[PDB]
Amino acid sequence: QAVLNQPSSVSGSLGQRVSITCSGSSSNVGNGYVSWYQLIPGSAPRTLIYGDTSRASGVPDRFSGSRSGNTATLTISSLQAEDEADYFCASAEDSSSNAVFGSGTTLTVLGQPKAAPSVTLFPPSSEELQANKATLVCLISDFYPGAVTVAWKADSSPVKAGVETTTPSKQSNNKYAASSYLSLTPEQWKSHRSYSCQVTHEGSTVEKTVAPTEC
Amino acid sequence: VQLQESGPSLVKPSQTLSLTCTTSGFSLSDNTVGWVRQAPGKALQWLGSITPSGSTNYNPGLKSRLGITKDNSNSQVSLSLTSATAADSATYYCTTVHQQTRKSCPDGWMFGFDCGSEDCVDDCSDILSAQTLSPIYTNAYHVDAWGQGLLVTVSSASTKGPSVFPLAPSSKSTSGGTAALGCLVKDYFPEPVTVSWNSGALTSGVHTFPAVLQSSGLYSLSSVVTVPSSSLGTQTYICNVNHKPSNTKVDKKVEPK
Repeated sequence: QAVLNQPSSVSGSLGQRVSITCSGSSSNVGNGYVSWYQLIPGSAPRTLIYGDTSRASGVPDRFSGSRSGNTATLTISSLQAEDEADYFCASAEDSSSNAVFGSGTTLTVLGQPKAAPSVTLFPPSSEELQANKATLVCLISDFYPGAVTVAWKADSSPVKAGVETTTPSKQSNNKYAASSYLSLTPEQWKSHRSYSCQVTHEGSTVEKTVAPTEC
Repeated sequence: VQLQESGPSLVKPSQTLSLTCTTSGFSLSDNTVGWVRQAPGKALQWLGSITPSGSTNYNPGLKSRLGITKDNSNSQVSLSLTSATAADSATYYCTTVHQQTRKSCPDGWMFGFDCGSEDCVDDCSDILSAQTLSPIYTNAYHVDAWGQGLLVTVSSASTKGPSVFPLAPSSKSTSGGTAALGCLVKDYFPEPVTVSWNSGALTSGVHTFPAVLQSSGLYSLSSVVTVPSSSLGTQTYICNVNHKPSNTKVDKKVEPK
């Protein structure tokens, strides 16, 4: 179960060129026949390169593979936003039918237009309230870069318990989205006059508020 | 071509995980099929394959626990792993492997064609009194087609179907001509759940967030869609939740306030 070595992450700007290295010994990469695969979240893995330099079907020309002894390199030229993914090299150790995969490389495509987030705060639904539960759902979408901080308030006093927040992730339009939850009891919900979701993004803070005495 | 994995999404510890891959479009007797997995946030791991002749290859560090079977008539490959631990929770992919045999001569030796042809010789100027050997065939492999994968969770906790609550748009959730609405998928185990809208007829402007593990030990997530605000009285919006670990599908109508 030897692990071929790749950099944990590389970077590159739109339209520029990026290279990803794959290190091995003389018995798995030195023999050659290295393949590369692309893994985009929500999709099945996609075979890019095989036999060191050959492209698979439907692979654009900007993807190219090469080898130089014990280190094979995958180069992606004119970088696009959809190229943000995980890339894995592979090779069979001494041609024993068993193959070893690389440690993996995460590609980041910089230079994308910055975008401020939109925030929506949903109070607990009537259905959830009828089930003796109360969850406030704060949805954040269409922002770049994918770095935000989320704070919860009750009557402007901070709240740190019962909060769950997802790490920002890519949307279909290459922008980022995140979600945050505040799980309360119906008694806690009816207690305070308002609850707030504060979203900080690049020197800006958007605050959305819900009140139990509303819709 | 098509490769579809199937099996239980939840396997209790120390039990035997078993998955089956149903194939179509290449005949299970011509091409070879392999199994690859990947733990969340880790690298791909080769588990093994089965050759068209029925021969099986396994990862050296897991051969004592693995097992692959074939059925050409039903076109189904089977994978088994005993003594399932929490480290075996991963996504398991069904793949088709393609080989490529390259012939070559030993180091220093040369072919008879490059100077009786197939044999490797020790001296080409003599090609008679020189030592003679057979060529060495070595094959390399690359994965051609990947299945969508099946998320398998190894846990002692029990399956639980999801509760679906609507995230309704109101006079404060709008953004001018567009309104955001969704549904909250609460308290399910194990992962994953799949959400769509109007039976896949509403794909523009949809996003489903990653799930979160709560303190109670259950998963929850949300799915949101942005629609024109003028349609909130004409168009009905239904979110279609799918939880294969419990064979549950939920259709929830999202009503505007």
